[PDB]
Amino acid sequence: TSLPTSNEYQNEKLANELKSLLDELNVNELATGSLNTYYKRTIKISGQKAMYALKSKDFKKMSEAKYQLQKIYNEIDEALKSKY
Amino acid sequence: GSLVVKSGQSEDRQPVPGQQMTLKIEGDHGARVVLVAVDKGVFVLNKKNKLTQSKIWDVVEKADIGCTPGSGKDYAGVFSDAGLTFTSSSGQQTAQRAELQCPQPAA
Repeated sequence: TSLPTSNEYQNEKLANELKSLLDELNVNELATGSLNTYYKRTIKISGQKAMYALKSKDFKKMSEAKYQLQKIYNEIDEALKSKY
Repeated sequence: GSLVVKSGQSEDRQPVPGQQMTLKIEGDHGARVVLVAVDKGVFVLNKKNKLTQSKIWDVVEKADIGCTPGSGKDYAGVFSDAGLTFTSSSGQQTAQRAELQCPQPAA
């Protein structure tokens, strides 16, 4: 068959990246349960942004939500290591 | 000594409420530091009685026993104005002083 065209493959790569973080979203939202209220407030706000971005397929919102969800994930990772 | 408080981060201006940030404190080795962080709105309501290092040196100068920027009427007045007592075996000695305070200028 013919190979995929210019942007179809690129848009799929971005979506796969967002789907990956969404799979562990319920885990991270749960992980903040024992953390401070800053995280619980931050992640549920960042969570919907990614959820809406995926079903809307908006490149602008999918890109930002990816890095927005990635940052709060890193904040949780450092929080759990320093909490022990 | 020298105590300095600054930000640990070098970017991400104006942090977000609840965000974690690093407070950096540079100071002499072995010293104990006490902290307090207050909203500036409280000082807009009342900024009086704020303690500072300058007001500390102000209280020290107000407790000084010297009363003259030097010199004097004689050698005895030099020491007595500076805040010293002198006494020798020969007999020369400083003027007698029985008051803690400094004599008040005429103004």
